[PDB]
Amino acid sequence: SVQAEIGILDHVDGSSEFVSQDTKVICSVTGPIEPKARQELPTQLALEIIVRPAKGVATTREKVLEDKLRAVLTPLITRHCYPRQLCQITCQILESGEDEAEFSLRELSCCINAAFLALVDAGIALNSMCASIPIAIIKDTSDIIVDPTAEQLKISLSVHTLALEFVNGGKVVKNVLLLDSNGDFNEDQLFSLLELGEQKCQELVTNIRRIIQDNISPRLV
Amino acid sequence: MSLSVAEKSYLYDSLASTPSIRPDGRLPHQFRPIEIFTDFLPSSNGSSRIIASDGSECIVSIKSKVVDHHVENELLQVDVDIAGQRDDALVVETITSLLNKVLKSGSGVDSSKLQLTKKYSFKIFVDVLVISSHSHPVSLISFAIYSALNSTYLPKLISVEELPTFHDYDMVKLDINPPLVFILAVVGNNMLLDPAANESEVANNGLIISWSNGKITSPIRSVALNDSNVKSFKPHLLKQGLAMVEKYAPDVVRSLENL
Amino acid sequence: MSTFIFPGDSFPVDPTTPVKLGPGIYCDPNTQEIRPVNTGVLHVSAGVQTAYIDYSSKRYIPSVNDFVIGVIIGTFSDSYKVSLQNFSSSVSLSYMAFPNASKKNRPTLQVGDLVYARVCTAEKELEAEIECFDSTTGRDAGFGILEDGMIIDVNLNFARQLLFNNDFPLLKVLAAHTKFEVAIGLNGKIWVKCEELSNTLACYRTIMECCQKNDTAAFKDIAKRQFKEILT
Amino acid sequence: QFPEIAYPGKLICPQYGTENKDGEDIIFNYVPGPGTKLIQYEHNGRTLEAITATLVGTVRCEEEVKNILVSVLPGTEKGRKTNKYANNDFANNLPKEGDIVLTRVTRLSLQRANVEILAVEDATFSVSSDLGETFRGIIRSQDVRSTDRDRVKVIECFKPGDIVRAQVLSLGDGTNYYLTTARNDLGVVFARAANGAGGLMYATDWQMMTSPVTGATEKRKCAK
Amino acid sequence: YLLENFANFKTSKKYQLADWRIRPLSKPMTAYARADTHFLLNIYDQLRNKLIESNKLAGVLYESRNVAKRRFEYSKYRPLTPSSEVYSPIEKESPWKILMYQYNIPPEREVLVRELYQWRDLIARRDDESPRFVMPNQLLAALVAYTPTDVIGVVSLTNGVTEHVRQNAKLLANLIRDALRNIKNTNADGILLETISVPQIRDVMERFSVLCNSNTNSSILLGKILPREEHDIAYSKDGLPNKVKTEDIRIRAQNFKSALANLEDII
Amino acid sequence: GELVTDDPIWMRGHGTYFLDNMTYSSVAGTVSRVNRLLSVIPLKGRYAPETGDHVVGRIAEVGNKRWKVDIGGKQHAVLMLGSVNLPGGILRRKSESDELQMRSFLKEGDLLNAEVQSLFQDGSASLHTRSLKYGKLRNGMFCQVPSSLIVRAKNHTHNLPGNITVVLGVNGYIWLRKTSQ
Amino acid sequence: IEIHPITFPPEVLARISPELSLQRHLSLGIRPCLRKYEEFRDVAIENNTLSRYADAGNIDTKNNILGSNVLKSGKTIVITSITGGIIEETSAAIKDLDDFGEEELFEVTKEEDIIANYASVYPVVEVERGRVGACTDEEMTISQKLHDSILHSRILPKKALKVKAGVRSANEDGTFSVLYPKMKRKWSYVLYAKIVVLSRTGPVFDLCWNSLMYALQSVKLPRAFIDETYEIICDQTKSVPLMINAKNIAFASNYGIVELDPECQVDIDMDKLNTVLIADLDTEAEETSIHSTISILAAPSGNYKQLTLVGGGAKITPEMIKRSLLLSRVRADDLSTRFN
Amino acid sequence: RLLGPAAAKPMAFSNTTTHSEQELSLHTGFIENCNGSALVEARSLGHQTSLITAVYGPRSIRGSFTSQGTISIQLKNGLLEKYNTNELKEVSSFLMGIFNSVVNLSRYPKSGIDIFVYLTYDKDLTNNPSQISSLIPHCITSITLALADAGIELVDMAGAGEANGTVVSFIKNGEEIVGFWKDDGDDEDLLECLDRCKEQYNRYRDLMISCLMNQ
RNA sequence: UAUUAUUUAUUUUAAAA
Repeated sequence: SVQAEIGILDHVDGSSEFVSQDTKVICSVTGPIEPKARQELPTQLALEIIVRPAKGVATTREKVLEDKLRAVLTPLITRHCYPRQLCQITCQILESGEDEAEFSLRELSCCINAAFLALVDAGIALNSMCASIPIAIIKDTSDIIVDPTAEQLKISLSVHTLALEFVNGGKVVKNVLLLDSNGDFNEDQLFSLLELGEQKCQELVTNIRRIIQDNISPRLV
Repeated sequence: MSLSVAEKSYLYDSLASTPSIRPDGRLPHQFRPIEIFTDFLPSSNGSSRIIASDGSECIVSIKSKVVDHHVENELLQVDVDIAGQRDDALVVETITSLLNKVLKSGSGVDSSKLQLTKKYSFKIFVDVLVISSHSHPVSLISFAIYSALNSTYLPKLISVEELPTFHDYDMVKLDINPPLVFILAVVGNNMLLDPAANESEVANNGLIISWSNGKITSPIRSVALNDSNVKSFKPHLLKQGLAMVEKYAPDVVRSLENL
Repeated sequence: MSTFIFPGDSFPVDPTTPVKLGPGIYCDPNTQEIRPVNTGVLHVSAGVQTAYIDYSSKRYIPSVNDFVIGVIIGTFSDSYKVSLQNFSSSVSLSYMAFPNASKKNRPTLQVGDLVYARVCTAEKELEAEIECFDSTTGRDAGFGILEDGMIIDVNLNFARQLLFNNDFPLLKVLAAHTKFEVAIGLNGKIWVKCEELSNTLACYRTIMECCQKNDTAAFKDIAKRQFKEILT
Repeated sequence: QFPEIAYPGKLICPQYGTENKDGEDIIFNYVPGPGTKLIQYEHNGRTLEAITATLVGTVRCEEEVKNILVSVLPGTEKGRKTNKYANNDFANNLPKEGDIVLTRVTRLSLQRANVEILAVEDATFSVSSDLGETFRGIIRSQDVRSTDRDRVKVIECFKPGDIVRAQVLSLGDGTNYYLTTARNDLGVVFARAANGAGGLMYATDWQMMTSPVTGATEKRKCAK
Repeated sequence: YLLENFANFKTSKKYQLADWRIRPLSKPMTAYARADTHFLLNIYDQLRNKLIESNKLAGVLYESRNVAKRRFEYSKYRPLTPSSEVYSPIEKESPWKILMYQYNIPPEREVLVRELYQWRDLIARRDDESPRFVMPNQLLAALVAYTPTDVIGVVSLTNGVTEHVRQNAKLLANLIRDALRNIKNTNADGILLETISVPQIRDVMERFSVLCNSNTNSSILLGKILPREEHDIAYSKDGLPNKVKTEDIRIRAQNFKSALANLEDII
Repeated sequence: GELVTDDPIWMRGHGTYFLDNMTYSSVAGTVSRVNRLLSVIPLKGRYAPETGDHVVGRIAEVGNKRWKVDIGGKQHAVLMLGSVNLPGGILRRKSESDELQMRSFLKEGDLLNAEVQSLFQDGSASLHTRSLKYGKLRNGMFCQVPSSLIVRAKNHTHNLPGNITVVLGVNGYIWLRKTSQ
Repeated sequence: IEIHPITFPPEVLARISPELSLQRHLSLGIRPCLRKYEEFRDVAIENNTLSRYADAGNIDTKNNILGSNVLKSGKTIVITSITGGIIEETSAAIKDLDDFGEEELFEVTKEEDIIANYASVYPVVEVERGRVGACTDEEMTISQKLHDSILHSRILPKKALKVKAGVRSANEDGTFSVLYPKMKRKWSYVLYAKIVVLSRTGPVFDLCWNSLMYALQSVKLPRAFIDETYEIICDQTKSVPLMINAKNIAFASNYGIVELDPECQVDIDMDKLNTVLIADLDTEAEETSIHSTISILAAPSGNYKQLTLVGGGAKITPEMIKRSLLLSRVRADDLSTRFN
Repeated sequence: RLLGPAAAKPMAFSNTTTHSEQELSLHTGFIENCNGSALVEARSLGHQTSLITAVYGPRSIRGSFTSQGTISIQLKNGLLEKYNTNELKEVSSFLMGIFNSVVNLSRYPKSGIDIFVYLTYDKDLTNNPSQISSLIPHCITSITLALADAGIELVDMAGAGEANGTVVSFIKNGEEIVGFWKDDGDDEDLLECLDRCKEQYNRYRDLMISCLMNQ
């Protein structure tokens, strides 16, 4: 079970807050707004992805976290219907929920889920839906576990971040947005967790669809 | 100010003539009037302020530190700070790298005159503050570090190896031969000494020459004075400029060591 | 027929019947399929059958034939520079877009002035243009400078419900307490003004509180409690 | 008699040269060209106005007591056919007045269309990433068409990302060039539907462009 | 601006270019005329107090005296130097020069716009009319661009001619025809060869010939790793690499360029 | 900060500000009284341009339909395009913009002389070169003196012995050149 | 109806539209790099070329590099050297308290931390692209990826970077003599790497990793000793090679998934889905157009260390995932044995 | 990560633990990013030098109205024998004063030329203990090669040589000097310095044309 | 061509009829 809220921040177009285990990420989206000269795109929408750590300043660790979060949201946004415009997606990691010096998958997974919900609250044209879960395998008993705790990461052989794309009521997996894997694994373990992850993300969007509908429906008429 | 291309060609033809028609009309070996103040920073071991004719001003401060020369390489460090420029600017790092070569410990400055025990010696910190500058100030700064090093007082040493101790009131005078740097501007076939602002803008090339112990010493450079009219020079001009400073440098040292 | 929809879902309209594209649905220039891109309630009207999605949004996108409240941020030789919303792209307001305009006469509008205009050009690849008199119908009543008063920030759905739907009881519950004059802009701006400032202040606090409380039946108790508080 | 290959610094010939041919003495007038410069040299105390090559390639002479256009083209004759100097040729060959270029619309204003020059004539052309070498021009609304120049709509003639074949007019304001498309062979030569989000459209009428697969039509200022 | 703000007088401002010669004035024009000075005294009281608080009263009174000191003078007797204290209906030595740039007129037709601008001015003085009444600049540009030869061409122009042009069609046609026939009426190397001549070229060439009589390691550390050319490989089914030859990619290059430009018909 | 007078019947000038029906000074200088104009003349001050000044200025930049000339005041003076003697009389358009065509004969850094035609509200000077007397300076050398040390006279430029001509600009800019025709 | 297009030479084609020039080449089964679908680039390396221990006989005195590698794949050039330092570690263990109660409480409450027993290198990437300024986003992302992959792949265990501390003596007129083996003070080796990428034509992370894996297999740890205020000193010539387990070493290779369009070489062929797979991406045309790539770190024995799967462009099917993994093995098996 | 642990110290090697001809190799044209490339290598006595030079130009500067071009030379450390950043920029300003007198600047209006020199390897094999003077002649020859490969007009070739810290760059077969650099050294000596550098200049002046005319 | 102009505007005299 995961917790999520929508429309929490005032001075932005769309905000969200995603919680999983102990990882908490607050994300905000503002767009379309006037882009900078070094940002504008002649035909499509420009994105400004910013993730900030819970402790210390933004290091190069969050730079690759931006680049991965960017690769997920870019195909998820209908950029072409916002020419010469800007969208500011800012993720604030409140609690890491994991050892920052060793792992960064539980924060990447939450930033994806927080950014998607914030993009829904903002009103940006999205081509589809998205879900992200962290996956790990334990050393002694090579068992695949979904959404592992912080202690299970320190006893894992490999860690995985699976980001999927859902269409048509959240049942058809259109594509695999991101599958980031690090550790020790072979071809048999990949498709074993990939098949296991496709049904855990499938119930995440089913729960995410319920979360955003419980909030947007009272707003509209 | 800047110069128009009309008056640029007017100065080039008048300076490159066999009778060098200087703007102010001085001789190719005459300098401009200079004002030099000394001994005004009590917190520093030595200090000096120099004011050029074109409003250029430079302030030098000299601090000291007891350091072990067996582990401290350079005993003389120069830290330049030009007003209105960043500390990582090219115009600052070049002069900083050049002034640490004219004042290198063991080269232009003999490390023996600032030594203490067999283990310890003094490290001189020469800090430069250029308030105003119109041309290349490497020659104006060299005059300021000259008058400051010739008025610097370091604490007197009181003397099994133990840490050194110094007297409470009495201090010794720093007697070091401070090198001097001159700027030469070649305009066609004429060699000019101490070029002005507008003079250094039409010059074909420039020359930097050091002077210590009553003779020409390292380092010497041939950096340009303006990227517009950069012209290669005949080696006889290099010899003429290198020999012209030998003829008038003692006149400077005599007029500069009076304090 | 109204149902909640999500991006990427199947569009519940057969491709046989021609359907008009509205705000919310998107026609892929490649696959030519009609798919949603926003999240909200889907609306389909049973001559012409149009379809659109009502999604929650606060960042205004310029669209033609829209009444907006803009702020003048720049005076120039032949046009003003107007901002419809902070951080957004500015729009153009020509000097000839006024009643009784003249090339030899500059309008008496300065920066910081609120104008009630109509969007007459909303090209995606160009700067949007506004005008203080309808170039199609010749209207001019209600357009122009909004002197004094107070402007309020609301979401786009609250502003559209207040201008179009006559059943929205906010205007009615406000008239029961004080006489005022209101100007509603589709860019999320609401300009109110009363005789006394105390009445305008209570109108500001009510519209602010009614925008966040989506319970339409609570608007009567909001204005009742708000106007009763300023009397202290 | 000059060596074919030349290096920057090789003395070619002075500005004056004579020879006796058929009992009629002629004097050659050698003027500097693209790849040379008059350099004074001293060997006995007297100067001379000699021509010195300053490029890496072959020397070529042309004509306009006649004058001789002494120039040095960069590269070898075998390298020019392979076109191994495509990046160097783009920067060294600046777009002069009256040239034809292939640009890309990047910004649409109500009265102009900012473009980015990508090629230029040398049909052969010349085109160069992190190279940092690119030119840009402006196609004003008055230079879009010849029929009814004033009072046009550039939104119906160009779109951001379209490739435009336009002839230059003159250096606009130093920052930008001034181009024109008031010809039947000048205009959009390669565009895509919905600002590149659709299919490859093809020109049909003088102001109509359509894609075969999608079948969607969009108005442009085509060239055919 | 002073009425709508300091006087709170909202007014439509269109009775400026109207014909004020008509009598009696209409009720809107009488109300507009009185409004230009009715509130100007109250505005004067407000602006004066603000100039005292801002210490700008001295500059306004100084500029006001310079406005009252303006002197009207005929254009023929105007000063040659531009001054802000003297006024003339024409303040330029050649007023037709700014018309040739405004309407893009070739400089060869300046003799035409000169004789037409001067003729238009003398006609305006005779009938006490404005130069634009007898011939606007829009029609003046058409006469110099189209150059109507026959008398019919002077009358039939796209914009339409004025009555002065209609009556003087024969005179104007005789002027453009005469000015155009006056346009058709209007429409080295031995300097340096004598200084050096020919026999003295053998000296500068002999100077050349004997002035310029004064004119391989494979690698050390990185010379045999960096200048290496491209080598492309392909893994077979057994996992072994197979280097393709530089002639195989040559076949691919000439096969693409030849098959690229070979498209001249699409169904 | 100090009080100069408490008489409300005065016209405040430079170095002077009004406050509470009383008059105070904003600079440090001598009090001046001319008719009813009360002002304070500060010690050090830049050149204050006025209408009709034979000045010498240097071109800073070529702007939109004007030039920025360095006169030596608080701001750059503006030299409009329709205020100089153009080469071919008018612009030869269309081809290039107005700004690019100006750099062909009047680039940045060029030195010239002109007359202050009028003043802007902020005090900026508006120059003009509408006579043969004003033009582009050459055949000489430039020097600069303080503007206050320029004695007023009928003639701005004078002929000097030795075939030399001086151009005493009232703004402090002087141009010493050989006497021309 | 029927309208013929506009002809363009291949030079201006790649400039006006990289996506068009990409599809046109793929119609002939080729790429703009003049290579087929699954054709890679040959590599040439030179190990210990810049190292202090290049010549076993003439070991350099004033050198610092513990091991280097100069790689070149296609036209990109990668230069990777490995310097090093040493750090003194303090014993902050509860064992030194000599208390059974506190030690038992530590053993019960201590949680397992598998990756805590491994260290990593601190790389510095410098991709020369003719620009000035601070570190590019590319240089920073590559440095972080090399650090995170070296640490997770377990290349450098912490016990493999320990310092067998020595004590050099001052025997009579033998000037000095060093002896080697529990000692009090402890030390650990710290490895620094600097990478300089020249003539970049595409994604160079795979080239930086493969160049670092070669340089790591050629570094020697200089033996350290203390005199008899006494800092540690490394030996002038004697050294021990870094014991890197060849089981965990892996190599990099990037693959892309491109969907073919019918508009680039009549209505039945329009609905003909055929997504192709490209190996070792290069050139600006393939880097920008292809939005669905696969980068894999494959170790011998069919073991994979790292893999990123971005599906932005065409849909990635499990068939192409199996194909990329198998195609990753045939290159890791080559790069690991093509020189040694 | 980067930089690493702050408590770590760099390795220290002790000197008491165990104990005519100047080779040259030239190449050009091998960097696809830039226009002109160069690679010079020299190994004499116990000092080996190998550096790489790239030329990115001419680049049209937006909004610029300069009459002639602007040259930008930047030295950058490599992997061995790291010099201080102040002295590197000092040699850069000295080099820019040289090529501004050689490169045809009037042939590039409103544009600039950026030079990048990478001191990738400066080996030194002295037995037992300014060192930058031995690299200035090798850097001048590398830039002239990459400038010639980039199709940039250079008025005559430019080379230099070292004579005990004295670096002199000649032009026109040694007829005129374009640069002068001298660190440390002795006194009175000058005629032999200009002679030893001039013969070393002619050795580099023709060897650069060798690799430039082949390939 | 300042009653001229700058378009995401560097104009800093738009006032009179």
